[PDB]
Amino acid sequence: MFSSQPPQVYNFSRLVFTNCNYNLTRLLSLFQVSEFSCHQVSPSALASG
Amino acid sequence: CYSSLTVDYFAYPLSMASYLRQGSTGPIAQFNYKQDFTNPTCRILAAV
Amino acid sequence: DTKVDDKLGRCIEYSLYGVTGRGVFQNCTPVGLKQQRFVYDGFDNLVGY
Amino acid sequence: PSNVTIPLPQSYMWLTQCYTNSPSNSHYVEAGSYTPCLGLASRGFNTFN
Amino acid sequence: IGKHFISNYSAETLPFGNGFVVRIGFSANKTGSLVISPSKVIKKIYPAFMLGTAVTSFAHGHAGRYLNHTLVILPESCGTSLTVFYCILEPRNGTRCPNHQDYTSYVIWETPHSVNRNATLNSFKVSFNLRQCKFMRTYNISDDENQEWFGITQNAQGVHLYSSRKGDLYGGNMFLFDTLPVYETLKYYTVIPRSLRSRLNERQAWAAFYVYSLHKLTYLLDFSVDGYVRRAID
Amino acid sequence: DVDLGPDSTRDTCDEVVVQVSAFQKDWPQPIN
Ligand SMILES: *[C@@H]1O[C@H](CO)[C@@H](O[C@@H]2O[C@H](CO)[C@@H](O[C@@H]3O[C@H](CO)[C@@H](O)[C@H](O)[C@@H]3O)[C@H](O)[C@H]2NC(C)=O)[C@H](O)[C@H]1NC(C)=O
Ligand SMILES: *[C@@H]1O[C@H](CO)[C@@H](O[C@@H]2O[C@H](CO)[C@@H](O[C@@H]3O[C@H](CO)[C@@H](O)[C@H](O)[C@@H]3O)[C@H](O)[C@H]2NC(C)=O)[C@H](O)[C@H]1NC(C)=O
Ligand SMILES: *[C@@H]1O[C@H](CO)[C@@H](O[C@@H]2O[C@H](CO)[C@@H](O)[C@H](O)[C@H]2NC(C)=O)[C@H](O)[C@H]1NC(C)=O
Ligand SMILES: *[C@@H]1O[C@H](CO)[C@@H](O[C@@H]2O[C@H](CO)[C@@H](O)[C@H](O)[C@H]2NC(C)=O)[C@H](O)[C@H]1NC(C)=O
Ligand SMILES: *[C@@H]1O[C@H](CO)[C@@H](O[C@@H]2O[C@H](CO)[C@@H](O)[C@H](O)[C@H]2NC(C)=O)[C@H](O)[C@H]1NC(C)=O
Ligand SMILES: CCCCC/C=C\C/C=C\CCCCCCCC(=O)O
Ligand SMILES: *[C@@H]1O[C@H](CO)[C@@H](O)[C@H](O)[C@H]1NC(C)=O
Ligand SMILES: *[C@@H]1O[C@H](CO)[C@@H](O)[C@H](O)[C@H]1NC(C)=O
Ligand SMILES: *[C@@H]1O[C@H](CO)[C@@H](O)[C@H](O)[C@H]1NC(C)=O
Ligand SMILES: *[C@@H]1O[C@H](CO)[C@@H](O)[C@H](O)[C@H]1NC(C)=O
Ligand SMILES: *[C@@H]1O[C@H](CO)[C@@H](O)[C@H](O)[C@H]1NC(C)=O
Repeated sequence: MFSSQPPQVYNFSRLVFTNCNYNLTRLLSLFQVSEFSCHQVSPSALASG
Repeated sequence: CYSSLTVDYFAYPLSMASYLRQGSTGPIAQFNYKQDFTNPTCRILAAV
Repeated sequence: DTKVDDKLGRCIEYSLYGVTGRGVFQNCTPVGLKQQRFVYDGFDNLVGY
Repeated sequence: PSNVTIPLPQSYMWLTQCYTNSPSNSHYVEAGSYTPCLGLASRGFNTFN
Repeated sequence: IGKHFISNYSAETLPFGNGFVVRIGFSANKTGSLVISPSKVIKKIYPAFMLGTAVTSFAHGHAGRYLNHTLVILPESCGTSLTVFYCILEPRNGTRCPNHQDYTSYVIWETPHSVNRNATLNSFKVSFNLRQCKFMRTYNISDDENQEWFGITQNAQGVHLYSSRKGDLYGGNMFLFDTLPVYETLKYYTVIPRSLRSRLNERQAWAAFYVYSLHKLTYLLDFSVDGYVRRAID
Repeated sequence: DVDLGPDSTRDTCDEVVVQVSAFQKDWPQPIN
């Protein structure tokens, strides 16, 4: 996600993660979030489970 | 009319409005202010 | 990491490789598949580990 | 916020139409899939194109 | 050693659909007649596949050309290793290569006579050029003569590969062993022709494999005490 | 992009016999 320039919306890139631990606070500290909309989940549950 | 009215007010930038919304996991909801939903409540963001 | 060799036979909370819940643990004879790590019933409940 | 976190692309581009022969025969993207006009949109959209 | 004896398995671009399952190694201990010489103890051979999203004809009207990034699955080390890679195939313009008039089919081959562990890939590179490869992965297969099952499905999380050797070596149950980062929807697959250039003293018979399409169905699976499925109902 | 080795130095692809009638043989294996 950080090595190269991001693609366009019609050419979206996909990352799938399995059997790993990721530093969510470090990921979120690099972005100024302006709007979010979750479905059948909450961001606190994503950070807690 | 209603029995009691409680107002919590603070200086807050409008660029971080998504951090005050329910369910958020940012620094504001984790270490600064978590909104209590026990009573009928409303959150207002405004400018002076 | 905490062990279960003390908390057998009573209601405890578990977090087994990300799977969370509460239940009662007891040493049993092995059934199911070892590699899948989880044994379920027909109602999608964890009955073995 | 920081331009060193992710390299900046040239511009934001997106598709407005994607059809065969006539606009009545439009091809719509599916949920979580790529557009049929991906190869055409790879050429980019700018002032001239 | 003479010319390769193959069928027209190329230029046959079957629809991928929901994926397919492959029955490998049936009748791997019986005796059957040679195809080139219509008899010996049959042995198990592994399929080689070629999956992509777009297909077209070759430079002179011959069908079976995969455009853009193509998922290629190849057995290696004489049925010991399996290599999967995701590249864009550029046809070559040799005397008998696909971008040339004298072209009928492409084939991969292994010379039985310290294993090189790269002969199949070299035989593939003889026919195609490999450019902009995203990933290459390798897997070990212990060589035996048991009947096996292999399958492929695609999903929003990528391409899933299922093998019986993971959990049920002596049964037919199929278990996932890798997930590939192929997110463009696969629409076509072809079975790559394979030949063995063994001498008359080293010739053998190879078991047929069967490819069955996969469909969204409800099944009634009977789970045994040890967790294996030995009985099902469609 | 992962490196997948040198390009083939050969200038001639191999010669193949495409016979289909020899391979038309049936040992039916339906899904049971
Ligand atoms: C999958 O592969 C096909 C090749 O068969 C790609 O189509 C080719 O895409 C290139 C790049 O967009 C095209 O080149 C362009 O040609 C125009 C003239 O038409 C020229 O003005 C541009 O400067 C550029 O050179 C090429 O024509 C085109 N060929 C065909 C037959 O469509 C396709 O883009 C690939 N798919 C993806 C998703 O990349
Ligand atoms: C073709 O013949 C070979 C002869 O070696 C067959 O391989 C053998 O298959 C049997 C069962 O089909 C295997 O027995 C199993 O052994 C394990 C312990 O390793 C045991 O726990 C199981 O309950 C079962 O008895 C045997 O190991 C295996 N031998 C070798 C060397 O692979 C092969 O299955 C035959 N293929 C056919 C009939 O399609
Ligand atoms: C996840 O990333 C954060 C950074 O956002 C890490 O926090 C750093 O921790 C080290 C040592 O604990 C400090 O010296 C840094 O000052 C911290 N950075 C910030 C921005 O506070 C954190 O260690 C990482 N790992 C975990 C497990 O949270
Ligand atoms: C979608 O975006 C990716 C990345 O932005 C593009 O991948 C690049 O493609 C060019 C040439 O096609 C290569 O030179 C780069 O090395 C690639 N970068 C990465 C990170 O993969 C891709 O081409 C785009 N696809 C379309 C259809 O536009
Ligand atoms: C078999 O061939 C492959 C390429 O087709 C080799 O893989 C690459 O080899 C080059 C040359 O050493 C390396 O620079 C690359 O890093 C290799 N890519 C990989 C491993 O993904 C492979 O090494 C060859 N096998 C042997 C035993 O040499
Ligand atoms: C910045 C988003 C991308 C970060 C990297 C990608 C994925 C991380 C996955 C899950 C975390 C979801 C957090 C939801 C953010 C909205 C809440 C807020 O923070 O107000
Ligand atoms: C659990 O049971 C198994 C089999 O009965 C036995 O081998 C093992 O020692 C037991 N462990 C404990 C902690 O009781
Ligand atoms: C980011 O922007 C600053 C603003 O002046 C500039 O100095 C710096 O070179 C930029 N970095 C990159 C990588 O473009
Ligand atoms: C391959 O051969 C079979 C046998 O006749 C034939 O039915 C089929 O059409 C051939 N495939 C192509 C692409 O011609
Ligand atoms: C043959 O192909 C190569 C690379 O694919 C190219 O450099 C060369 O010009 C081609 N020759 C002809 C005669 O087309
Ligand atoms: C098995 O895999 C290992 C790497 O895990 C590799 O070094 C080896 O060549 C493979 N094959 C055999 C026969 O060990």
